[PDB]
Amino acid sequence: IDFSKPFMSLGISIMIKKPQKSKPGVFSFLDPLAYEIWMCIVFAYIGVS
Amino acid sequence: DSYSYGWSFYFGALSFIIAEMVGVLAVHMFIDRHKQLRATARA
Ligand SMILES: CCCCCCCCCCCCCCCC(=O)O
Repeated sequence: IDFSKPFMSLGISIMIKKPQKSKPGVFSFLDPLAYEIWMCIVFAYIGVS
Repeated sequence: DSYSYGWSFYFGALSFIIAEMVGVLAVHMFIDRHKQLRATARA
């Protein structure tokens, strides 16, 4: 058959799952340390006092 | 080795608080015992 001129140029692309904006949590300033450290600091604080 | 801590873990964490608070209350009783002795032995 004899095609006509392309009316839509395309190709092979890459599709991935759209990511999320990862809205920071309210209490995210605690993230640098683990929950165990934060809990142990309170225990250490009480003990020292 | 997701994990979580149970009540038995928090039973020893609560016991720590109760123990430190009892230790403080016992130290006050000791300071109270000696304060009375000093005050009685002053007048
Ligand atoms: C002076 C010693 C204590 C100073 C205050 C530190 C405040 C942090 C304690 C609360 C955070 C407990 C952690 C649970 C939340 C989490 O990180 O998942």
